[PDB]
Amino acid sequence: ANFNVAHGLAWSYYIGYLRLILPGLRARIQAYNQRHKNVLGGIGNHRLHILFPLDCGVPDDLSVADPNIRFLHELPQQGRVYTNSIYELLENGQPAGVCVLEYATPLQTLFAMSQDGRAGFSREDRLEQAKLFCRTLEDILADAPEAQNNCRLIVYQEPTEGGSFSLSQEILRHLRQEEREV
Amino acid sequence: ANFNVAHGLAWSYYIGYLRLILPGLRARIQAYNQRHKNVLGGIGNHRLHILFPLDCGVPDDLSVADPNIRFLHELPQQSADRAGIKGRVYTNSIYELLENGQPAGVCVLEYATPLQTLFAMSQDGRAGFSREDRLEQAKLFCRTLEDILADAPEAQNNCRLIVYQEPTEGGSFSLSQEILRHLRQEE
Ligand SMILES: Nc1nc2c(ncn2[C@@H]2O[C@@H]3COP(=O)(O)O[C@H]4[C@@H](O)[C@H](n5cnc6c(=O)[nH]c(N)nc65)O[C@@H]4COP(=O)(O)O[C@H]3[C@H]2O)c(=O)[nH]1
Repeated sequence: ANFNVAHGLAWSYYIGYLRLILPGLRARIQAYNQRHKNVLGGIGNHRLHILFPLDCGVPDDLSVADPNIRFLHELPQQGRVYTNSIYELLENGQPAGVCVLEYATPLQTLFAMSQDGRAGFSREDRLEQAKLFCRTLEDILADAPEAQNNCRLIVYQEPTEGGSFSLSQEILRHLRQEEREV
Repeated sequence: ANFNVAHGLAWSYYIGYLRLILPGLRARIQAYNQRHKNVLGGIGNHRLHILFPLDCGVPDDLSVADPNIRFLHELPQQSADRAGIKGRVYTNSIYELLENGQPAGVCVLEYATPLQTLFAMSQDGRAGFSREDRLEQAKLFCRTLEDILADAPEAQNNCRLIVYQEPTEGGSFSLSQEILRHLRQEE
């Protein structure tokens, strides 16, 4: 079995998803702000933030396990449906940020492959595939400049949940980086 | 520009879709029948039928592809929290297959979506990915996925892969007939 999947994962994720949703994301965020203007407040950061745990451990629990990352509200679409997610970030127990946030789902493909009990695909093979996946997507996004102005990758080595690594602080650092550039 | 994507497409389609959708499919079909069999009619075949056109872009819609394929009804949706998305929707449709202007078959039917990904890749103006490349990647995608399913017996028993060529001078191939032949063999 050939386990060189990273190129397929990167082009699939770009062609089948990021290429399709990134052009209209800003307008959907702006619409949401306007719909909820006097009530729910405004999301100022208009980029999709894509979490990329190199260990490929991607949770499906909407981060309820991490009390400093909380699901706020769906970002509605615009019968296969493409919606996104607004999350609140907390710091020292207090609200600290709000952004459109999600995980790179194809990392879960890499995880299952290393966890499925087949022979030639270890945790070590997985990490090299995750890195190649990451690098290929970045190279792709680096030639689709309308997409990379709408999208930021948050790449990190630690477990997304558990231990002393704070994913919330990591995201917040990226939000402040982006705030600086605009 | 490295466009060897087929192996990744197959693993992605298996883990990210087939492994997730097939275990609950029979229960959704049973719910469909419980709600509709006494009026609209029920479905006897409980398997997902997945179409793999090797040498033509996946049509935008199955009735456009063949006038003898008619949309019947959607199954109850499958909703799930997925990688930060609340209630991501996975949906499947039942179609009627017509023969001599009469429904002759009914089943849960869809195209293999990675073949749409390959088609899109071939139409984006990028150099080094011709229709020839697309066709080779489509066959390798199909082969690898069947390779994977051969070690996944429950998944193999819950879906049927309908793999076919299509003539590009046309007229000598009916897609409904091709699906009907498979349905009649399953029984
Ligand atoms: N929030 C959100 N993200 C999305 C949606 N669709 C695609 N993506 C993202 O883009 C990746 C690639 O999509 P793909 O090219 O269609 O490639 C997909 C596709 O070929 C198949 N697949 C996934 N979902 C569906 C589905 O609802 N229906 C069908 N027929 N196939 C699906 O499995 C492949 C891998 O799926 P994933 O592992 O999930 O990985 C997906 C996922 O990360 C969506 O509707 N909502």
